[PDB]
Amino acid sequence: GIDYDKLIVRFGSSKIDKELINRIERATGQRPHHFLRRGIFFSHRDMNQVLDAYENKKPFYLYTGRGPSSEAMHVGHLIPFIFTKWLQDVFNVPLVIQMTDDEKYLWKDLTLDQAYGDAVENAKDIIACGFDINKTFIFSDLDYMGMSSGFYKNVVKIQKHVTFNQVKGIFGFTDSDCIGKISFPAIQAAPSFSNSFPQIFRDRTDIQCLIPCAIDQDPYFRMTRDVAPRIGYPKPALLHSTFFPALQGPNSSIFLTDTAKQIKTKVNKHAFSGGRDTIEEHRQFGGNCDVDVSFMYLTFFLEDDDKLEQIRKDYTSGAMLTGELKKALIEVLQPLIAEHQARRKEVTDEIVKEFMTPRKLA
Amino acid sequence: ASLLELFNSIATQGELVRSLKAGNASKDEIDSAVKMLVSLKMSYKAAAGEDYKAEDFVDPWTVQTSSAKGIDYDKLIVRFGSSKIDKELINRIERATGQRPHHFLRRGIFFSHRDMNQVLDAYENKKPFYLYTGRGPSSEAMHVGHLIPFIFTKWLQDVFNVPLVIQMTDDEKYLWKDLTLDQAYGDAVENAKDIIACGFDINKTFIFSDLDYMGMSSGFYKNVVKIQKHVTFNQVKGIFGFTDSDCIGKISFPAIQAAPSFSNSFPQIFRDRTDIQCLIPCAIDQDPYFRMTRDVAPRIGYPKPALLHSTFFPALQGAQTKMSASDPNSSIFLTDTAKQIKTKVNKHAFSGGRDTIEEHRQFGGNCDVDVSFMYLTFFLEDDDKLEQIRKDYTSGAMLTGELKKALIEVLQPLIAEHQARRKEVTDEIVKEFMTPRKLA
Ligand SMILES: Nc1ncnc2c1ncn2[C@@H]1O[C@H](COP(=O)(O)OC(=O)[C@@H](N)Cc2c[nH]c3ccccc23)[C@@H](O)[C@H]1O
Repeated sequence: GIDYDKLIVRFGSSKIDKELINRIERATGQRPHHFLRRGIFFSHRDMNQVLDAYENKKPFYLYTGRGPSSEAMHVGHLIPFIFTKWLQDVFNVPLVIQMTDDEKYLWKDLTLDQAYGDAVENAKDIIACGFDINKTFIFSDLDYMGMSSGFYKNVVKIQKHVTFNQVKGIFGFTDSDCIGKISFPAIQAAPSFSNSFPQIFRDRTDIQCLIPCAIDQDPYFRMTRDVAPRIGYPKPALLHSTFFPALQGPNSSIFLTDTAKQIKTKVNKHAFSGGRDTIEEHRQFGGNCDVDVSFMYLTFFLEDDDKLEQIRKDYTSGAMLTGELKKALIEVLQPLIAEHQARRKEVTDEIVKEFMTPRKLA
Repeated sequence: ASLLELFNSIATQGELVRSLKAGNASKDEIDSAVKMLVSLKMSYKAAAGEDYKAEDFVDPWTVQTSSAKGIDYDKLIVRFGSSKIDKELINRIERATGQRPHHFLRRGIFFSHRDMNQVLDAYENKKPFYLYTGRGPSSEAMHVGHLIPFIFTKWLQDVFNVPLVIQMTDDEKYLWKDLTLDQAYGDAVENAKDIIACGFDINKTFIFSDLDYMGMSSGFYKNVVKIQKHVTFNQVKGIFGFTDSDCIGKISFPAIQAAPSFSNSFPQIFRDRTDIQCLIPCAIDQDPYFRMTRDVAPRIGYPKPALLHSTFFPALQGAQTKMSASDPNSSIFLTDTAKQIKTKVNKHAFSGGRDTIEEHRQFGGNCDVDVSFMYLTFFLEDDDKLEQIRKDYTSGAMLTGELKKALIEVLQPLIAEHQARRKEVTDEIVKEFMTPRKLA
């Protein structure tokens, strides 16, 4: 499939090797998450710096976000949230999650209230991922900007040190775009600096930030990292993941709303197959796990490394047929999604409100 | 002697350093100018005993014309597409306030407007309206020219008895100049004292700094974002002359100056109401921001702000440019002493009189290019006396020195009284003016 080792060279990032993974295990005392064991999160920037601080009792915080969608969230979207939740638990650090409602308002046909409405709704799905309410701040840009003595100030600092020419290349803007889009990159970068959240870190500016993201986003975070020293702040560290495969690449992906029945259908009739044409060729040459979306999905959601390896072998040999594989996946997805919907149902307005209230995170 | 020559050079270099600090010069440029000032003063301390004792272009940053008579304001009205203030509008304001039209209105200083009749309609129908004006902070760089908008705004507040919001654009200063946020905010708080000293009613006036208020308002940023969606980069390149090499902060700044035009940007003052009419007093060089704001308003469901535009108080050197702290010897500062005011008028105010007293007696003076006379039209409140001075100077009966002496007698008390009032502005009063809260 995709040659991720080349993307590392292309972007200039660092490969997450076994020694780093072992160091993470020693620092936390926890077994490394399966995304690390399987190369899902394979690249980074300054992770050793983060561990240097952590090992010396100098904590950091996590930062991630989400563009509020009209309840159009699929299993692929779970990846960074699942990893961020794991990072939060094993390092036991605070986390800030930005809901870019102002971004959606600027890019989509929505009123400011509708954009905000989508953000609060999406927040429920994020809360359903299990983040600890005592250490997690989920904020709406539209709301938080007007109730922070540090966020806007950081936005302006960034705005002063980034030119249109710079963002034009990185984000592909043209002078036909509204000024709101042009300066937005500063708002997405501001959360990377601790003094943007006074209610959490007060006036401290030395608390390193760690951002889990997709490798193809490295160019975007490069802007934030380059501006950091220019404004006297530490650069945020990054952890890069691979690309979540499209079902093939309403039926282009499996949504967190889909029912058990819908999940079955999606996998059996739409999930791309890496097996052979006829059962004759398959029992001989076997199936290819590098392109079979059904198996790739398993590498992300099946936690048992042993069962996953067994399924791989039998699918590559021919002993196991595509239909058998797709059923193994369905047995993994149905409960995964069912449990998410169940937890989402428990998210009360009182809960979402608390998560969204700027407050100290003991 | 040569010792005098040294003294003058230090004064000149000092005036230069002051203008640089007031303009957009970088810290390095300023530092280099200072090193010379310092070096030039060290040489004086030696060669002496003591140390040393002391076509028309109009946009938000520049006012330029080659005409000694200044900007052609009627033409500017056509170019900007605004409306001339006629006798009937003035008479209507008089009937609505029961007050004599301010002399700025009577003499065509505030000569242009946008929707003033909409404002009067609302007022006469018992509907509320609020005033909004602003200032780009700069440590004691405020000159007499700055009094035009502020004196008039205070007059409007008095005769209409309406609330007022004054924006101190410290973020604008931070984006365009070389300074820290604390410095920028500091200048906002200082200039605020100059403003308050104009006499604004503390029960109806809210003065806010962008840097500080943006982070404590449930409505300001939301309006900024709404505005930002309806203005393209191309549009601001055409209106303000921005380029692709400008920082993104400068490019979106226009939305910040537009936001105060909408009442719900101030929830602590007007709650959630979005129908409060807004009137914006300013010199016409600020119109670009609001012509843009007016086109955006209906797209986001708000009323268009009305405007009242004033002409420019000219630079001492002549009406070719406006008075500006950025230009050497161009301004008469609110911090100047009586002696300084006197010296600036006599030594720098461009004269429309003849070269010789003989020629002056024979041909008289030209009030259309004489800076001292122009200044009188702004501050000499007595119309008949203004007219008498005009006739006498024009006939040659009055000499330039007499004309300048009359102006000096007007400017000294004007500024001295301001300083007297600024001296009474305590840190508690400034903090109260800048505290968001309901306005009586
Ligand atoms: N020579 C002159 N003669 C007469 N009036 C003059 C002269 N020079 C300046 N002005 C007027 O003074 C006010 C403040 O000037 P600023 O350049 O600080 O102004 C600025 O830098 C703006 N970004 C601040 C601002 C924000 N919101 C506003 C709303 C209305 C007016 C101004 C603002 C203005 O009314 C300006 O027109």
